[PDB]
Amino acid sequence: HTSPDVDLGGDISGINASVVNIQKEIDRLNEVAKNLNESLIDL
Amino acid sequence: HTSPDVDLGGDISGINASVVNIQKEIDRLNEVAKNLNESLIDL
Amino acid sequence: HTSPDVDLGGDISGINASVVNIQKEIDRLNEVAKNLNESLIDL
Amino acid sequence: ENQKLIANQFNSAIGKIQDSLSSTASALGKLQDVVNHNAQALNTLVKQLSSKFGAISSVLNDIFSRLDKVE
Amino acid sequence: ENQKLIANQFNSAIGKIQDSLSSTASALGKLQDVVNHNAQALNTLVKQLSSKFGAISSVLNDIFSRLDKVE
Amino acid sequence: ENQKLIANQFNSAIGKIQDSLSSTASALGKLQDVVNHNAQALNTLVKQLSSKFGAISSVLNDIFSRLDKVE
Repeated sequence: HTSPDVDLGGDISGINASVVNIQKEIDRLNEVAKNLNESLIDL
Repeated sequence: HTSPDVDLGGDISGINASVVNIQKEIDRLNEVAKNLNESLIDL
Repeated sequence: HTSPDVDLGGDISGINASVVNIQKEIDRLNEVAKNLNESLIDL
Repeated sequence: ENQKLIANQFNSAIGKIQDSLSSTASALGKLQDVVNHNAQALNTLVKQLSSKFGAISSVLNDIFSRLDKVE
Repeated sequence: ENQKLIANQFNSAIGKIQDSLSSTASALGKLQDVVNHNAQALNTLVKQLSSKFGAISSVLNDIFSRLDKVE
Repeated sequence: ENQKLIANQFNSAIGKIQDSLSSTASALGKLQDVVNHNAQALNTLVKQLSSKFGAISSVLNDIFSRLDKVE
């Protein structure tokens, strides 16, 4: 009989890489760095 | 003579990816964000 | 005619990974963590 | 009165810095989860690539063996 | 006078903490850009690797077919 | 007395914020080291994969050449 199909090995499609979305936190940090000027004391 | 073994190339096993463990620092940041309530002034 | 050259597929050389350089910001954070001792109140 | 001003603005500043530290904590947590995910993924890729390439090696070896058998 | 000292040093501390929060924001932004770049790159690698390996599969298949034709 | 309270609690807050900034610095440093490691690793993978795939290309080419020689 002829040779079967070669199973080259694992199915590398299962691999995947997430993507981090911390723009909320970075925007909050910049908003706080700008709002701390509303907390400076001026006697 | 028969053909030798094919050396497909580099040994990709040397590659490796570290894993970051900053749970100590994240837990410290949350502990400080909770402990700053022990520093609010109440005249 | 003889068989042509096999085009194994995509040109994986286009892939590339950037390198983050935030040593300026880390050094600034440590400099501020050291300079906040020049802001402690001593009545 | 000036003491009340100092106290109120210091309380406001500490509240804003609490929000900033909570935001930095959440951001570092998400970055940790994502970098660890990507690291595990790259390690899986490395291992399973090693496997697939070993398989390819064996296959090409048997190929060359059959060829030598013919020639 | 002591109130002026408290006010001045509190203003200095808030200025330094503003600088620190801006630095942390810039650092997290660069880390986000870089981790997202590397994630997209690893995903591209995964996909295009799948493609190249499928191609290799077809090629070896035709190889074995030609071999069977010979033998 | 109220000034002593403001001063003591401000010193405590600045100490805690110093600890938080040191923790954020250490965390960003570890994240930088790890992301740079993973980036260098992915780049090494890309390069050495290019090499191995070129080798596979040459091998399959010689395979097909031998086949044509037979047929």
